Amino acid sequence: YNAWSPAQRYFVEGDHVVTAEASRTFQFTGLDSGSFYPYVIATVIATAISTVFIVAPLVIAPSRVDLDKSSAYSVSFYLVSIMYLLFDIEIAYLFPYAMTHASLPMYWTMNLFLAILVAGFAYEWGMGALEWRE
Amino acid sequence: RLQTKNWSFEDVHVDFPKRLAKLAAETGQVQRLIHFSDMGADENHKSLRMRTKAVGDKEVLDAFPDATIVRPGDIVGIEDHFYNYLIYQLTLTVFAPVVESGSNKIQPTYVLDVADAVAALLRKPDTAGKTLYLGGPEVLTMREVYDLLLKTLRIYRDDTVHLPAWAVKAMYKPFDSVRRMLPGLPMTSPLATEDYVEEMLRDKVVPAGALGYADLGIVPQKVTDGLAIEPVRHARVGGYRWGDMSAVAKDIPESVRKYYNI
Amino acid sequence: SLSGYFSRLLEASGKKSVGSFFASWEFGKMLVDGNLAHNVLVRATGAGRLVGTDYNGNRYYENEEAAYGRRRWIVYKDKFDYNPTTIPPEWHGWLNYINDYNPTNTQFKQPTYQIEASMTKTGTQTCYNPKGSWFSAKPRNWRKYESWTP
Amino acid sequence: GWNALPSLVIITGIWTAGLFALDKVQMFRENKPAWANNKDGWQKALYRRDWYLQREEETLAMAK
Amino acid sequence: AKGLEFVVSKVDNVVNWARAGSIWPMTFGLACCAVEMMHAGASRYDLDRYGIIFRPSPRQSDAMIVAGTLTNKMAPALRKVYDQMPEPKWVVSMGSCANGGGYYHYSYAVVRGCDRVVPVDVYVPGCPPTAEGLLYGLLQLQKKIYRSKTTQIWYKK
Amino acid sequence: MFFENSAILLCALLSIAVGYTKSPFMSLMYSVMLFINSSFVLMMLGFEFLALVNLLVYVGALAVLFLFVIMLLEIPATELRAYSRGWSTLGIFVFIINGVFQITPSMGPRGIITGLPGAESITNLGHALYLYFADLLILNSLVLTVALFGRFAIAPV
Amino acid sequence: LTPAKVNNFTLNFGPQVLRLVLEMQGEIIMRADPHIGLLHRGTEKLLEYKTYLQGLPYFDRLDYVSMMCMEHSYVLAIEQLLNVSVPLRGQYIRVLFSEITRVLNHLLAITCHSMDVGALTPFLWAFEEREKLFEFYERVSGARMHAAYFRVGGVSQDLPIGLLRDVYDWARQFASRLDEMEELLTGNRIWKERTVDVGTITAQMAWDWGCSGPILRASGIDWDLRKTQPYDAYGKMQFNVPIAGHGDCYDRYLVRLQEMRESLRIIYQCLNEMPDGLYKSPDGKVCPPSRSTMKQSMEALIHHFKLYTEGFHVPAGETYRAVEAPKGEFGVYLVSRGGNRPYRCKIRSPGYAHLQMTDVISRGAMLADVVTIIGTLDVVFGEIDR
Amino acid sequence: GTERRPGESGAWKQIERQRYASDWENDPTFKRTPKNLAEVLDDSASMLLLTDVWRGMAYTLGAFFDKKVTIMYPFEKGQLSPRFRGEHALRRYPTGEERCIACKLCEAICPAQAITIEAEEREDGSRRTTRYDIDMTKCIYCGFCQEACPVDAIVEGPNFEFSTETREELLYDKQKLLENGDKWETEIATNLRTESLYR
Amino acid sequence: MIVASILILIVPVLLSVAMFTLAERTVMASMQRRFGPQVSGISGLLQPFWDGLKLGVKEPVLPDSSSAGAFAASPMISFVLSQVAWVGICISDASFQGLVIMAISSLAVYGVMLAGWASNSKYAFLGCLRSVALMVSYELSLGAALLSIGLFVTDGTGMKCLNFAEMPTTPQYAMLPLCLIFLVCILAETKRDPFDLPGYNVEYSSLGFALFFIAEYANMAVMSAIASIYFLGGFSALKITALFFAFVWTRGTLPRYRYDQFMRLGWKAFLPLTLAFFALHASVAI
Ligand code: SF4
Ligand code: SF4
Ligand code: SF4
Repeated sequence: YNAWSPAQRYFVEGDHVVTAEASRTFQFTGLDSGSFYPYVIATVIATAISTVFIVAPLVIAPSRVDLDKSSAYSVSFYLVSIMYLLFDIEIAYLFPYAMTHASLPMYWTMNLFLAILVAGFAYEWGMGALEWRE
Repeated sequence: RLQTKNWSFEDVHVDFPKRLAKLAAETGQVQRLIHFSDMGADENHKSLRMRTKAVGDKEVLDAFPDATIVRPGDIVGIEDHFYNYLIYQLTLTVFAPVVESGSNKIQPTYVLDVADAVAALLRKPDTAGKTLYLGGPEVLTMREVYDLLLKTLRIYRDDTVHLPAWAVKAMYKPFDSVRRMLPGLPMTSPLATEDYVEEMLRDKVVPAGALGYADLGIVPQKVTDGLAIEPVRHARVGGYRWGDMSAVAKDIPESVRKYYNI
Repeated sequence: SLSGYFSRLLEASGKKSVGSFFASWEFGKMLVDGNLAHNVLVRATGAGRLVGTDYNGNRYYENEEAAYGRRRWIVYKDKFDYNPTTIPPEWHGWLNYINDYNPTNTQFKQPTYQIEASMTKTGTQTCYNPKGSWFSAKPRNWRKYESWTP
Repeated sequence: GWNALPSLVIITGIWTAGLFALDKVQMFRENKPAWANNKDGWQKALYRRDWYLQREEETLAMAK
Repeated sequence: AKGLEFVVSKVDNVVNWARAGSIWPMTFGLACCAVEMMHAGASRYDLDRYGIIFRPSPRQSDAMIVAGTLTNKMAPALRKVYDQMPEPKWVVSMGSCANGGGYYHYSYAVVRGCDRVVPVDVYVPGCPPTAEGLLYGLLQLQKKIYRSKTTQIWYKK
Repeated sequence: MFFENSAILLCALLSIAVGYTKSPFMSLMYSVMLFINSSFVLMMLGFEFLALVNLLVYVGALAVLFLFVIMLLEIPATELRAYSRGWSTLGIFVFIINGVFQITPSMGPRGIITGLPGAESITNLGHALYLYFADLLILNSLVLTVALFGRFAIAPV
Repeated sequence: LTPAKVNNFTLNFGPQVLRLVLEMQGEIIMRADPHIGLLHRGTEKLLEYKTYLQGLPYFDRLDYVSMMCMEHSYVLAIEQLLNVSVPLRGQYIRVLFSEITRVLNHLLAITCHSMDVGALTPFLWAFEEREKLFEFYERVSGARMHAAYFRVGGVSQDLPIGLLRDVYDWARQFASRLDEMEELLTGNRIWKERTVDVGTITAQMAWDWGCSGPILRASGIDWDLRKTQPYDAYGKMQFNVPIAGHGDCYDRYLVRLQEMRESLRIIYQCLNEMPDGLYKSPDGKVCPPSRSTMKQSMEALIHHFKLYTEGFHVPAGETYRAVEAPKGEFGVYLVSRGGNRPYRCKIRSPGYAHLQMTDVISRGAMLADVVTIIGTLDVVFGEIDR
Repeated sequence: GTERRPGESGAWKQIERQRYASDWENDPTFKRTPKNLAEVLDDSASMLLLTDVWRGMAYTLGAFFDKKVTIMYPFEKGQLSPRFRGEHALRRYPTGEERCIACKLCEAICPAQAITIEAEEREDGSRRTTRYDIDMTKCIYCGFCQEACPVDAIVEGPNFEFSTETREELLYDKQKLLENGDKWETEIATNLRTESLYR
Repeated sequence: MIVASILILIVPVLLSVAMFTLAERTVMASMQRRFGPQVSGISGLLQPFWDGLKLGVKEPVLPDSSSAGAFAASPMISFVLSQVAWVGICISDASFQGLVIMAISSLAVYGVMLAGWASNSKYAFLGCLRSVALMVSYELSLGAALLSIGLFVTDGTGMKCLNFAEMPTTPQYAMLPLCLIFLVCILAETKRDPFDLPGYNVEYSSLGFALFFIAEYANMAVMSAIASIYFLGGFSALKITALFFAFVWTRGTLPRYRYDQFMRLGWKAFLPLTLAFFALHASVAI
């Protein structure tokens, strides 16, 4: 990203600053704190590396054609995956509460959330839904 | 099939067979000298490999009177140099060039027929000192072969293009003027050469009155279909669920077609 | 003891100087063969003594303080193509823990027809082949009769 | 285990060299040994104001 | 030109070094000789010391060691797995049952030697061969791999 | 801002591609990519936490169940008229009218808006969730319980 | 009479030498159909073209994990029809080496079962003692596995001097090796949860399913051939019988361990009671004479000539004898016509019977337990497929 | 320990049985119920905090600092005995004459049928072989040939490292067997000087 | 600059993963009274290098009856995820950096699933699902453990975040059961004992197999760094090596569990314990 208004550049006028931002160096301490930017470049580099390692044995290995070489030598999953869905949503709900200096009524409401959660979870427990015989 | 900085067409196709025939005649105990060439070999061809092949055949004949010359056409097989490169050109590539109209006529043949032919040639004495041409029971053009291949691969997108020969040469010109001073590279089709273009401008079938499989009492099996077509079908594994094709509804089981109501 | 360690290293490697050793191609191959390097640097350099030397130049060492099955070990002179086939039989029994007899303490009886030990020739064209093989000097037709010639 | 000990030391040394090199490189890049610190919009505003002020100083540096 | 040839020779040396020292075989627990094979990888002999790892798939398998007798009913499956081996590949024949049939050589259902189905690079004799003998045979396989010169051939092609 | 705008445009491209293809696996892969890129572009709006929430939930939980259901329920039926029966023209024509030219856009009379980065406060978010919309939080708890109980009661046995 | 119709579920468990086809309605096994014969070498027909001494090495490679036990049954079957008494010292040696062989079979079986379960250390650890006992075998017969030591009327050679010293030295620490072996699995919750209550078998089914060896003992069944139908010097030996009552994989594991303990006890008792005397039966017309005797006597030379070419002629008849094999009860049925070759030699293998229990036992189980079933079954296809 | 517990059973029939029937209590092999706070804490320490993995872990860790039995082949070998049966070989007499007299006892006794013998009287009147071949790819190394021979002609030598790159190299003839005997005679004679007290 | 930093992080990761598998082999040998890899180079200090080069020169085989694109990309995707996780470990400043890495680790489940659907192997079809379900189940408990950790992570400004540099430089003595359960969950995440029942890459080959193992051991190292930062009070090479030593120690001493058994264990013993501990920490931290 490059700034497009002097207000975004804190009302600092001139052409030097525009070009400076255009070809700036990435710096967490510069203009891009908490940028997440290296993730994308890491993705590009890893894509390149993995593609190269895929390609290379197709170059430095002899090949022979065989017919037989080209051949290979439940609801419990439903239960687990759907429970994971719901419980991960609940964990996402819980996460902001752990990131704040919550108060006592906030604590009690959080406990109410957890109480409903564990009520459903324990009902599933007591009915044999957590026994993975099937 | 391609020239190299360490080996030229003449070196492989003329001098070595000539010296081999000379040493064979020097041995005195050799009874049969079997040499191989192409059906498209002719001394008046623009293709350098075909011309070298014909010259080497003539040299072998002069050196060894009783050597038997075999000139088969396109030979098909699991690891052949005919269908495999055609697959590498139809697939794994953006577009497939085709020389001119591509209506030139060729007579592809099967390798096991060639092996039984060698056995019969060793069995028959009269074939010594002669030339035998090998070809299939059918005559087809490059366009027809490409269409049947696309049917075999069931590809719904014709990626082949009919182009003038000079355009194809200019496409292959830069990599053919650098063919020398190079130790050779892998994954190079023999098709990207001007000699191939010259091959595609002439018919390559058995000459009228030539000695063929019938002279050996041999019936050439079908190359378009049969057991020789199973290996190329394993590119499409024979076809269970591959591709999007619907025209294949001919061979689909009964109840499935009433399920899809055609 | 560093001086004793280097003395043992010189007397085992067969060279004349540490500079002659570290600069030799045998050391370089020791940088890629871990078993050979282990021989040269660890097992031969420990507590123990030399026993004797065969006509192939290989050296034999024994260490009574070691545990059973690991008391005896040999250094091949051929540093690049070491092979067990070159060990003479009169050392084979003591090496294989079959007998406690070696040339340095046992005087065996040498037959006049005794053939010495050497490297195997397997994988080469000079190796043995049966008399009906194509590599044989004169091919044999094992027909048990004589064909009549006019 | 005397045979695995060389590998044990090598792993630690490899990670040590890599971390030291990354430390030096990122210190050269960011020019303060605290860039990994948590930052809110307030600290972000201060940092961006400071960067634009340095750029403004350079702009006014080439005027005398 | 001489320097390029020297580089080719050194590269061939390195290629042989890598391929010989990291041979991964596949396990065919056929018969008797497998027990010697199992003890060969054990603590006393330590096949793993020589860069040897047994893989569950032919796809990572570098060479095949035949440890046990081969039947006619088993020959198609053995050819199946060998034909699943990728290149470059090798075959090691251990045991007289694998060698030429041996003590079942006149049986009606025994393939007289695994040679009749697949090529073999190393023939290890013994009924059973010693695990030490298997070590020696695999070292000889390494020696055969050492003499290989592929890029030397390719540069002169 | 070429690449940011390209990523923004990629979202609707993937959205159309999701319905375009006939392989269910391809549709799910397209949806996963769309979810990831959507979260990444929303990250340009300054929502670090919400992007991770969306990523976690939809990729790890929902798309996994999608692929599982398809893999347990879908023999390839692509040729089963999925290519031989085609697609309804009225649907694509209506979709063009609705989304290419957008005769009824969200903004309506407005034709230009300014997009500005935000400042996500997990502290303010928590304050709102547990002080201003706590009742809705408990209602969401009840909805989660509804989902769990209904699922476990609709079990196919 | 039967169509295919519903294809639905289809499975293929291993061409690599057991071939298994199973049937699940999901995660739980309902049917399991093993297919065998990939190691069927047709030895029984091959036996007919060999002399009794010629065919002896065939019995080495029937159970290449336990060899001398395989030799012993065939030798006893020959001798009983031959009416030959075995000398005391030979019986002592046979029993002692049989106990060592049983120890080897138990060690390899338990280690392979562990590796299939997932424990790799006991495998490597116990193979060291296995190498020790292989050295013992080589010292006495020159072969690590296929000794061919047992002979009709005794053994090929007497024990070399200094062997019992190392045998006792090995026994002095084999108990410690076993103890350190147990602590890796015995007190583990994971090993039990993998093994407890998996493949439960009853006494009634086991006797219906023809079980033998340790599997029988784990069902509350008091049975040892060495105590009910003793052979050679096993009657003199005093040792205990481990007994379990669940028919569990953990139970079979413990039963095999206690069997190893009892084998060590018998080894000690044999070591401290070794007698001095003849090791071969004094009948030269069946037993080969000494080489020194052969080279200085016409009669022994003639008998060496005849036995080593034609062999002794068993009188016409029939008998079946079995031996308490480490994998169960190993028996051989011998049919005699009167000549120097056995007319018909049928071989009975306990693992073949145990392998028949897979379908009924694997019902209600999981794919993680099929390997458990095979490992606890302790089956060698060499005896299963002959 | 070998005791059992409810929930640690690896099945469903047994687990469903024990959680709905107290049958395991009647079994003495099941660890009995804790009766006080101390026993409850002991059970909790047994289940939680591992305390079962810990012992095997410690024993393996002690094995880490322990010695090894690994040998450095080919620079070290194993232990073997004179009775070892290895490569078949042909022996001579100290004057130099072949011990084998073609009595064909070895071929008769061999159950492997791997021995092919042809022989006739030599020009001096001696009874010597004309063809002596043993198929090592077919030989089972049983040593029964060494047992049958009454002149100590055929012996399985202490050579066991004789693997070849081709199968044809193992088709041993008379000449190669005699070469092997001349090579390994001293070791074989030394072993016989020991084995004579037993053979 | 950023690219160079990425590569400078990459190199020790690959070299050390090679060394990790080598040392795991060798320590397993040491605990098994053997020596392990010792011939292949000085004391066997060259084994993983030749193994990688060998699998590089080995022929890659592609089934003709499936979609080979997914077959290629699945190990590629796993390797990409490993590299991204490492970058987020060392080259990141995100406020929810731990949550970022957790969400990243959630993504690695697909590679096993992609491979499982890709090849036409029935037991791959089953084992991929089994491993997927195991890691998915344990992910909730891992997130709960991070939730518990986040209850005390505060910077100087007073904002609660997940920044690594602001984690206390002291061990958390007050969450030892939480630490133990997190370590066992980490053990489960890497298909290691006692959760090595699921392999999924059976029909794979060559550098694809190499990349699968690279991703596995890289994820193991990532989780090790996470654990060291969270409970051991800092990020250092010594702690990484110690955790790997302990993991090899556990692998070489224990057998594996059954499928439904570790399912029951995770769903009835681990997640509820983490929930109760999270509630207790939230209550006390108020
Ligand atoms: S060669 Fe001998 S020991 Fe090896 S498998 Fe065959 S019969 Fe068994
Ligand atoms: S080797 Fe011995 S037994 Fe065989 S034929 Fe010669 S003398 Fe007779
Ligand atoms: S050792 Fe046995 S198989 Fe070999 S030649 Fe002698 S009798 Fe025949």
